[PDB]
Amino acid sequence: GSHMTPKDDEFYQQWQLLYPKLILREASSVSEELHKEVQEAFLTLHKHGCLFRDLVRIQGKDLLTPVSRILIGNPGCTYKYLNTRLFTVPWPVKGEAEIAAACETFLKLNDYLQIETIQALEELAAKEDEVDIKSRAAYNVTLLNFMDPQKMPYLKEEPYFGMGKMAVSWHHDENLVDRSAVAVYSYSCEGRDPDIWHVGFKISWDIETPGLAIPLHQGDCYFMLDDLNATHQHCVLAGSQPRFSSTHRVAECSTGTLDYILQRCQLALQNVCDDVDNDDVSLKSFEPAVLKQGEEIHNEVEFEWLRQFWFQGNRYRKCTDWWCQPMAQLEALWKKMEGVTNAVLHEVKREGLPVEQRNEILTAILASLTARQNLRREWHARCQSRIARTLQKPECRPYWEKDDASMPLPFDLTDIVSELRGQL
Ligand SMILES: Cc1n[nH]c(C)c1-c1cc(Cl)c(Nc2ccccc2C(=O)NO)c(Cl)c1
Ligand SMILES: O=C(O)CNC(=O)C(=O)O
Repeated sequence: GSHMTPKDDEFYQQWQLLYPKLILREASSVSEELHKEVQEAFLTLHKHGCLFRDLVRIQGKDLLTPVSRILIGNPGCTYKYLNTRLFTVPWPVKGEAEIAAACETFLKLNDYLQIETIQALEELAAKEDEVDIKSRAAYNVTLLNFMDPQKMPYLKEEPYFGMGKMAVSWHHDENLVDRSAVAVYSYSCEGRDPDIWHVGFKISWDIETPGLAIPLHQGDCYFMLDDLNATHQHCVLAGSQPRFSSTHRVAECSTGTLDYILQRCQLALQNVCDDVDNDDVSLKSFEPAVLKQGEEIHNEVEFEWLRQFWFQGNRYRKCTDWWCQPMAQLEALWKKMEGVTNAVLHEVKREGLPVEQRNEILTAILASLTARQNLRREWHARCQSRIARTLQKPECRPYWEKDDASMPLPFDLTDIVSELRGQL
């Protein structure tokens, strides 16, 4: 197993024949105006401490990420990677001061890279509607990254091609719009040179075709066009210096915007008599499908939104308070839904209800309350791991003790979920 750099004579033809949807636009092709601003914006965001390592999860194991990142993008948009939902620090489009300046820079960078990507995708088609090109370049977020490699005690070796040290292992960028492009601005402060940063590429499934290691110098950009991200894997090979990147994506956010999740809560609350907001929650229907939907939405807001947000110790507050009202509002909507689950439970215990209507209700809601119990343990335990204790550390929220009648239901549902089974 081997790899090719610009030192190898075969590099230039292997690029053209086995990695042609990869494009490089070097520092020289980007205006000096933009370089200074974009690099000052990285240094700005680093100074204020806006970039954090994430307490991610992979195959059961709780792991801290080598690199430090922040997500910037459209207001209300999220990007999920490695079971962790990141929330946009918003950039200004259609309606704390140094930080708003940096976000606007990365919007300016976003606009530039978009025109470069559309252009590059035109040229790819000429070789091989025009709305498809537009939507596959319509970047809604950028994930900024940072790693000082001298503050890692030992870096993993690249295992298939001898590319040396890896900052990020071989992967695909998850959760992107199908065939969408990715644009990356890179900024560093025998085989491949160990002191220089490279992006590595290989074909999926394949360690026989030699991989490419693309040297990245101060302000070089690369572009993964079309189905590249799916057919190929990439890695980041570490240099000796620290290095930033801004990686612009079209995040598949069909169930990942503030608007989308508010609307889902609005949908669950259609089954609640809504004259007044108090603890007397009563429901319009107990038709199985309506109750199932309500309980599924309760989980969605709790686990995809509330617990994902508060697991990040309010690292967002530091740079922006955009998500503060939204998340208070989502919690209150979730709290009402606790009221709903309580009201459904009340109804199944009613002397008066035919067992036949009771059993049809349980089959509607049990998978949802099952899944609420398991994920509550997973999230609670994940907030309590020895690694998490070491610290703005991860808050388990919402959480409440049994001796607390502000909440209609208990956090531990084992009593409750177990009782509903023995019947059915
Ligand atoms: C998936 C996906 N979608 N979008 C993105 C940004 C990713 C993504 C992000 C990261 Cl940060 C990592 N890396 C690691 C993560 C945890 C621990 C170690 C490493 C590492 O690789 N050290 O060896 C990989 Cl592999 C993928
Ligand atoms: O070059 C980069 O830093 C971008 N690549 C990645 O997979 C990443 O976002 O970590």
